[PDB]
Amino acid sequence: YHEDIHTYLREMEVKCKPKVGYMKKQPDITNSMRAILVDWLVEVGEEYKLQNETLHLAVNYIDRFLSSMSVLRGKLQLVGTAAMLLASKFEEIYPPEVAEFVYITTYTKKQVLRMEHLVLKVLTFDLAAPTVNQFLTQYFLHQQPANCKVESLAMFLGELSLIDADPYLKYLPSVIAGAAFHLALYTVTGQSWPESLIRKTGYTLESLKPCLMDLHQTYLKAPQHAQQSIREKYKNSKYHGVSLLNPPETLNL
Amino acid sequence: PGSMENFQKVEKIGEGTYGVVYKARNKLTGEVVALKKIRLTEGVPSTAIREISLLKELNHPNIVKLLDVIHTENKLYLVFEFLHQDLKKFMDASALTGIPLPLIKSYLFQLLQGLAFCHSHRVLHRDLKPQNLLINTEGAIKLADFGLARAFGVPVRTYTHEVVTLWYRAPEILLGCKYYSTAVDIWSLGCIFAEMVTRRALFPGDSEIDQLFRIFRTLGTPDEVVWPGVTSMPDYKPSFPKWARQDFSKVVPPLDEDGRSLLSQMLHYDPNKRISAKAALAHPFFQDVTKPVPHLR
Ligand SMILES: NC(=O)c1ccc(Nc2nc(N)c(N=O)c(OCC3CCCCC3)n2)cc1
Repeated sequence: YHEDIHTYLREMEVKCKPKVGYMKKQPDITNSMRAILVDWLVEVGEEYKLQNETLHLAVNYIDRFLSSMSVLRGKLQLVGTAAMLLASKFEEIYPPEVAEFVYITTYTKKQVLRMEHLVLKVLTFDLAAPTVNQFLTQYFLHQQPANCKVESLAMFLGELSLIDADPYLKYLPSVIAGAAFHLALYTVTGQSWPESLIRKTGYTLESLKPCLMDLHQTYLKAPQHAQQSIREKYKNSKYHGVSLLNPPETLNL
Repeated sequence: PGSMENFQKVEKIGEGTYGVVYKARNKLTGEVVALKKIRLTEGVPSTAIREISLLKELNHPNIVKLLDVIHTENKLYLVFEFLHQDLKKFMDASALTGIPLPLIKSYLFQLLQGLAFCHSHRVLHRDLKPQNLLINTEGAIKLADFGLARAFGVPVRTYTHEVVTLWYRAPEILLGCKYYSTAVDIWSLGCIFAEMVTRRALFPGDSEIDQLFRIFRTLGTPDEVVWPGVTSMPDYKPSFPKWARQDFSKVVPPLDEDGRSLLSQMLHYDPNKRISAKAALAHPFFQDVTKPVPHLR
């Protein structure tokens, strides 16, 4: 089903894409407050040992909710909590309980649950969104042979992109996933976006280039960024401590 | 688009994975529907979240159609198309007649269409059994009750273990494999195919070892030849009695050569060799298939 699924996901990711502009339309919140929120979500995920997919889904929910609902900064975290709650309920075998979410934030349980229902309405229950993670995982099957550091490094960079609305809102999951995959495989092995993935996706280094330049910057600037939960997280053995590897200085594109 | 005010509740139907289903009619359009009523503290149950969001994506003539979600703060209502009865209740009624081959054929074919569509859209059903396969008076059968379903990834990762009603549960779940896939839904269908023919459950076990042993006594105990990796699976025991495989013509005696060929592919031990729903559609069993109306009700 590998090609049918990939085709289906390529269609959904367009329909499931947040409004690129949205932050300019928000009176009270900024790209940088969203970054704080996402960085916090990363901590929640590590604390509760949540799947990386779960985190990715939450961010998709928050961006979509924020594409059409105007929110005050005192509530941004409420939205994020409910989003993470819904993502856990969708994705995890064992979601944390409502109580655990109330505790990590204060807002009441009643607030969290009311927000949850609001988010469902606003998203009209469309929760099965494609993510950078779902794409990468497919791309990984084209490694010859599989290399664990490449996978973890790709996941790391993919994750890094969640944090910065500008620029990453402008790129689709399948594109970020491609930049991430190439960037990771290059950093670790010197190899390139492979032929077989050109056949699968239709993307080339040329089409990937724009995102790739942004990613390569994000990478080089990563030790300096105000947000660090992802770098911290990816020091773990579980992800092969890839966040300690050195970014290449140039890409040769 | 809906409002509870336009539905007249008509009778309770039953209790599936969660919540409750009633037959009801829309006062303004005339349409008969099934309402699933969900009492809403964990907030919205993961089952409803999954069912709703996946059913929204799956619009197919052999998947039950979610028409609407009426979303109060107290209660959540799912409006579904109405179907007249389920496959189990139909098999019981055919008790004396038997189900005629062209109906078995049509239903299996249709079931494989609906499954193929789910798998194609990265959805696992994980609870195929006669009670969740609904029939109408026009010859349609449809996959319902998606409360246990889930969105998978490629390749899959570890998902919930406690899965699929026992009688319909594939060997790889029984043997605790950390990866299971689309093949689990096929196993269930294979079982149901057997069931539609004999009118009795193929592997009616009462516990997980009883289930394995019933499976083992029909298909023979699997080894590394038939299924590489078995002897390494977490719940595999070297002490398992080792039964000879039975000739398929005895498993489901009324089945012809094509039928049998199909069931055996649907019941292969190794998930990787088990036929896909997609592939199963082109099987010579279906070459003369039609879509007769159900000979009863
Ligand atoms: N034998 C029976 O009495 C009969 C009459 C009617 C019937 N109709 C219908 N239609 C639906 N669309 C639907 N779910 O979506 C559903 O769920 C019914 C539930 C019952 C509990 C297990 C899961 C299925 N039922 C079904 C059965």
